Amino acid sequence: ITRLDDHYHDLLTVSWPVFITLITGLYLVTNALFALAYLACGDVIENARPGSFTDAFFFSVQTMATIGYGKLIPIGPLANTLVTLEALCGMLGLAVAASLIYARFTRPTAGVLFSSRMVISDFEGKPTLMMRLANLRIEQIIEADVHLVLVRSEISQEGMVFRRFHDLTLTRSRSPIFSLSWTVMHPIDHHSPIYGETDETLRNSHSEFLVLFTGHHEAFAQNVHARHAYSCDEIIWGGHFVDVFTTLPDGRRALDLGKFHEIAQHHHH
Amino acid sequence: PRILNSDGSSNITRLGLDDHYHDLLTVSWPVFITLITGLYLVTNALFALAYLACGDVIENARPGSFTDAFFFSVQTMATIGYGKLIPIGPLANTLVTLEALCGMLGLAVAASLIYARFTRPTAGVLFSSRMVISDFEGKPTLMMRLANLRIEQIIEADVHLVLVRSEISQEGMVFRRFHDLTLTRSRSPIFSLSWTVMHPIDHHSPIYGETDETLRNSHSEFLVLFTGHHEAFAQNVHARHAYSCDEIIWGGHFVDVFTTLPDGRRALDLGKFHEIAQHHHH
Amino acid sequence: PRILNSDGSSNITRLGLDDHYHDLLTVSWPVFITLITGLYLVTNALFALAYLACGDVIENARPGSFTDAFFFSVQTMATIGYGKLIPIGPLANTLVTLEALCGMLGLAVAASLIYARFTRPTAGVLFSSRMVISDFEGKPTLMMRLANLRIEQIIEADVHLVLVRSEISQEGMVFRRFHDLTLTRSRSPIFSLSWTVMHPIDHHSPIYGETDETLRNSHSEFLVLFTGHHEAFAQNVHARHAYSCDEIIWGGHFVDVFTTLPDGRRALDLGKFHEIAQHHHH
Amino acid sequence: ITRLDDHYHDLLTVSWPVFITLITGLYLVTNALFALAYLACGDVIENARPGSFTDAFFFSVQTMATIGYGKLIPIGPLANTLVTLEALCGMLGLAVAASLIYARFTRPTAGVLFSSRMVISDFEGKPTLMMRLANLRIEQIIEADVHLVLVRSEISQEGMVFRRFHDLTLTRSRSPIFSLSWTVMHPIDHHSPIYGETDETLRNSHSEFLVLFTGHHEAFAQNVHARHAYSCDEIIWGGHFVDVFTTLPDGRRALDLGKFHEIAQHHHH
Ligand SMILES: [Ca+2]
Ligand SMILES: [Cl-]
Ligand SMILES: [Cl-]
Ligand SMILES: [Cl-]
Ligand SMILES: [Cl-]
Ligand SMILES: [Cl-]
Ligand SMILES: [Cl-]
Ligand SMILES: [K+]
Ligand SMILES: [K+]
Repeated sequence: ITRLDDHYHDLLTVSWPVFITLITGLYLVTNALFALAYLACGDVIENARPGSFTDAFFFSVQTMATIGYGKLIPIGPLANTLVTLEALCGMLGLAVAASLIYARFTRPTAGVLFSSRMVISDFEGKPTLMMRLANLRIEQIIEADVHLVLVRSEISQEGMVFRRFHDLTLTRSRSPIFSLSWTVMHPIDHHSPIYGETDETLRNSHSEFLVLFTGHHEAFAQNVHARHAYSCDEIIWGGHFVDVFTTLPDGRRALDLGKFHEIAQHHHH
Repeated sequence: PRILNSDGSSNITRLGLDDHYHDLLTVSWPVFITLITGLYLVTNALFALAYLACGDVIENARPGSFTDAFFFSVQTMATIGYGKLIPIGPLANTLVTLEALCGMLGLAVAASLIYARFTRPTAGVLFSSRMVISDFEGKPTLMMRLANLRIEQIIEADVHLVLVRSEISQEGMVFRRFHDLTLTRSRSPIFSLSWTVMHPIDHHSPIYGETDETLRNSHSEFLVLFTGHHEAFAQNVHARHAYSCDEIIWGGHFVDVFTTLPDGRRALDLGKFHEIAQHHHH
Repeated sequence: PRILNSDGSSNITRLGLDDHYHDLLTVSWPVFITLITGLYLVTNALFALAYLACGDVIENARPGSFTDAFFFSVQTMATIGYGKLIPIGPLANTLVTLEALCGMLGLAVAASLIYARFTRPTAGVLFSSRMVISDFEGKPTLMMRLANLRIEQIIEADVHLVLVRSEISQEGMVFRRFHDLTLTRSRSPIFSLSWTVMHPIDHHSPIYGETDETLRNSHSEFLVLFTGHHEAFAQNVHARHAYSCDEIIWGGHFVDVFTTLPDGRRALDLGKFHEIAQHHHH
Repeated sequence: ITRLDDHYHDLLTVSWPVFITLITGLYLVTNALFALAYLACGDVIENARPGSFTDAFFFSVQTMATIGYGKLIPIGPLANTLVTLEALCGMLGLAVAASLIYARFTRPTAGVLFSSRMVISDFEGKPTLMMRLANLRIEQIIEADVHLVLVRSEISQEGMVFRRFHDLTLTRSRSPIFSLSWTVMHPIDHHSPIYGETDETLRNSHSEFLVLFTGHHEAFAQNVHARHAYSCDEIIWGGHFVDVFTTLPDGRRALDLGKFHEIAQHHHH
């Protein structure tokens, strides 16, 4: 929604193919511009068909890349001035292009799967709100933290209606090494802000649930971040996640992420 | 009279080559580029002269010409090496060698600076020009607000609100001490619009019982640090601001920050962002 | 039988272009270089061929020669541009253009990978091959030790020791649960030699009352994460290790790790580092 | 002391002048080597005095830097092979040199002054162990943490004598913005491990005190780290630091770091 262009860094987020196309285009265009500049000055390039855009272009190219074959060369003090300018550009351009590439290499995704739903069901004798996460890569994430946050609408003494945030208590919230799957659980005890709440009351308060995940990925040697929001619709009351850890034919332990979004539910005549 | 300036920096006076580094880091792009270009012309000027102190060691060059020895240099340092101009003396060939190293060094350094500048984005966080004290949940509460000036979100954001005032110890020493103020909420999971940060003034507050007058006499200021992970830049940002006593409106309340556009949509009117309601007495 | 391998990685089987990236990051220097060289020869091979599909668009080149069109390419892509060999067709001149872009891209990428590899040093931390349980301050205490393998120090170091075992819930579900074990000390300000990490088995311990036998039956493993700031590299490092029940010596004690050299000096004998004393009964 | 070479990264720590000298030397030597290689093959460089080291060197130089004037050129398939090799080296060499420079730029010092001494003296009615720190740069350090840690020798029930670490409680240990001077204080209360200790007892236990400092420097946009150790000798019992904050002629507030290591002490006939 509205608040009251060069700084467009789509450059960092777009796909590689697209990124290479933009770099490539910006590189053709900049040579197009220099070629024109040279033509503006006349025939200041030796050995170039007069007035020819082609030869002026490839001349630019060999100047900017610094290939400098030496068949085409500049003659004006005008040409040598542009050459000097074009040399700086090729240098800054490389320097920038490498900047953008190195960066793009270091804003990696978390590779983290969130279950499509939450459940509320008994664990250790209390109703418990749960969801789960999976590491989609072989590399491990170390010092993983997760937060499960309720956002709902509440009323102050002064009568003002506002969105309140509650960081829900988790049986475990820091995993020091996260490699496979992690079931995140919030025991709904007397202290829980959802204690006594039902699907209907959660609807009324416009309740939502955010999960936020952080950790240091060994795959990138840099911290990663992932989050997901759940609406009330997406809580299965009485659901239990299906085990994703299973034993193989041999007796090898296996993780089967195909079961990951599956939830068992009791059905009554 | 101000110990911290609004932007959080110190107002005190400090008694007690490497400057142009942290300098290429902080100036604007136009200036950064200009300086770089400058350092590049100058460097070439120098070598050109170094070739002219050698006499005529550039074949195909007009003798004593700066122009020609300067375009030689450029062509050498950039490594374009067309071939018309070319070194003759072992003297010229040694300069070429050195000049080649400088351009290679020059590139690396310039690439460093460019990348570094790319990795220090501003937080783009707005601070309300004032704080207010007024009731929240039946308690007087010190508040200030923050807004995100970009469309991308800052996540895992937190804020610290700190009192700084002068106090007198039992030993009769006067000194400034920091108090971290407990907030009703000091974290924002997704900071995308506006955020009213709040310090209930309860029994535990260091400003419990305090008035405009008593804050003034202790030289009380309020310092705020904000930090978070900017998704726009995939990196951490931080922002700071400070307020003096003057900038607390006792009794005021921040105004609804939203507007209605002709079609019926809702927009954040950051024009209202610093607006404060007060009761006016008959 | 092992859920975690010694090096802390998972032993489970997983069901459910971009590989050669995280790959140039992890291989050894020799191999990294070889691959890079390879990708560089190959790339040049390709362009050379692309020039030969054009016929003879390289002046001064022996017709149909790969050798010559290959050294053309090299000279173009590296931007050496001597001038003997040179493009003739607009076809040749377009390839040159493209080839120039690749070398520039190729450099940037190769510089990225090199820098990235420079910024992922190993922690150089050694883990003792076993844990022991024995008395510290009159309490049975689970211990393991760590050593720094480099002369530079790791500062602001901390360690986490975690139990993983199988448990049965009230609802009769079996599941593996992590317990973070409280340590007598989980931080080391300057980690420079050796460090015995310790978990007193007190009333609060999840292994209070546990025996070799009961740990075995719950499939108990112990997982350790270490982290710190390596001064050698001015960056953060981390290290992990895991132990099974087998690797607890009940009753053992780590042995003094130091030695005496002929002159009388003292040296850390990392040869003793994994040694464990036990009482042997008559 | 002893434990039981290429990986020598002095490259990162040495002074710039020294660093540039090593880069420069490594660059001369590598060209020296290529020049020899070319000579090994005979006269495979056109336009080079036969057997001449000079011409073979500058040829190498123009190849490795990729200046390629084109007077000197290769002729063998041998020369063109070395050229191909030398091109790769210049590329890797630049790539490495830029790596080392960028890194060196990002391992900045904290610029933090530690007082040369500690004091123990009354603050708010308790004896208090103190020392102080100063930011030596105009830029601020944000989220500064300090730790004050006692290391002394102690005896276990089992009789074993070992170094114990105590992280001392500070009146303030996190400063959210650190710009000038910070007096770090540990109240010696009933809970302090130095409660009841004297200079003599601290000597006996071989007590030392570490200060460790961390924060994010705005000057570098990267975290910095500094530490200092104090022996017993360096505690002035009864000392009070001299105020470094002062008023100027005008009434401007000033910080005078010249007073920074000064401690007031009472003297008795
Ligand atoms: Ca070149
Ligand atoms: Cl709130
Ligand atoms: Cl902005
Ligand atoms: Cl909070
Ligand atoms: Cl190592
Ligand atoms: Cl600890
Ligand atoms: Cl200990
Ligand atoms: K040439
Ligand atoms: K050239």
